[PDB]
Amino acid sequence: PPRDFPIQRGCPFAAPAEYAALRTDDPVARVTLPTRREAWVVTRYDDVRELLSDPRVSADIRRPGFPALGEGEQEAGARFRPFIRTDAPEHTRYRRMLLPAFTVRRVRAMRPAVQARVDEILDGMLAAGGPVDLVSAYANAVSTSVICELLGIPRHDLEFFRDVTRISGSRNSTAEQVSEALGGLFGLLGGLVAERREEPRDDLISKLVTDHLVPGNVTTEQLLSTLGITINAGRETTTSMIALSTLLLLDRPELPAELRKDPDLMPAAVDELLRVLSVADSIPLRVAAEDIELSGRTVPADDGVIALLAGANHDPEQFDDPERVDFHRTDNHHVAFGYGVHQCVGQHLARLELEVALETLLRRVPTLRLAGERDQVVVKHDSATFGLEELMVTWHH
Ligand code: HEM
Repeated sequence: PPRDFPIQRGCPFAAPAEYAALRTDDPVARVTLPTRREAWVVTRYDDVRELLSDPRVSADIRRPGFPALGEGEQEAGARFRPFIRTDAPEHTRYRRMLLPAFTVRRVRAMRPAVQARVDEILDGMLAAGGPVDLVSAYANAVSTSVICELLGIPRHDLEFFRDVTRISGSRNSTAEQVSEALGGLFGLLGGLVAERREEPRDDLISKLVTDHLVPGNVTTEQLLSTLGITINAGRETTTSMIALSTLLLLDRPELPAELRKDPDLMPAAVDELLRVLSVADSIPLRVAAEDIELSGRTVPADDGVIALLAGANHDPEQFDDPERVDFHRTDNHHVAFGYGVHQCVGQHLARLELEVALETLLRRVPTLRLAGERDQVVVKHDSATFGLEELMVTWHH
């Protein structure tokens, strides 16, 4: 019988053991999604790049072969799906709209603003003390806070409002109250959107409002939709990397020891931590417009395929000793942010966010240790991007 795709990984810090077999044996294996439908899954680095790189592959959720892992997920085509699940002139229309907002030069500038926000998060968290959940306390704190800097949301006036709404917005509580929260988040944005319309600053909203909304390229509804979309793409995952990356540093003290000895590696370490952890893994799902050949096998057309970044980012044909977190890796051409047209737009921020968030903690909370018992750590079992759900830490007062 075709194997059920989603595999619970035993080791948090690495790809599921099944993958190695998949690379060597089944490069293009057939699996059964939780919806009991079938799809193909690619585990090889070189194949993942050709597969995502190929223009014979589409990200349309409308295709009935789409590999949705959710029951009504595929029924997004009948409805209006987000732009990240489209291809053609549609996909490029929004993605290419917000690229100038995310360039390296733009991100290099927020380096001081991003630092200050992170330090503030540390002060309060440091002042209060007590064992606290890093995932809630820090990882998310930075994530949410950094998006405000990019988005243009006022910090003090808001942030608190905003921090909570996102949390409520996604979760398993108050089925009726979600409407209330999304209304808050959306109401907040609308005001900013409208406000920037008059006398706008250097934010994504400003860039979008005065570059596309004002000349009529996007309807106000449209601008709002994407703004919300990028928040989802950049929140759950970024916080997941900080919390998960942080456990690895705690589990192996040999590693942060290196960072302290050489603080220059930090940017390099952020990249290695991305490939070794490979939090996204199953995120990019695509369908074959016409048959595509990879390795020995070929996937028929109109069939759903999933590119496993975790399988790719651990492939030894690319990474010598891929299971060793070597901060000195000679060749880190990882795909943690995907490959191709749909490659992450926030990679630069995620990196600056990750570097600033991780460094500042090692420096500011050196004493930091894990308050909860190890082996008691809880890894999300219901997520798109693998991550921890609770982490408890303390430090010397
Ligand atoms: C934890 C660090 C991150 C990782 C590992 C990551 C990973 C990815 C991956 C694998 C994709 C492609 C999914 C697909 O095939 O459709 C993607 C897309 C995207 N990411 Fe991220 N991401 C991260 C952080 C962020 C941040 C901080 C932002 C900004 C809020 C962001 C914004 C986006 C957007 C807008 C897309 C859609 C690109 C498109 O298809 O046009 N990401 N990301």
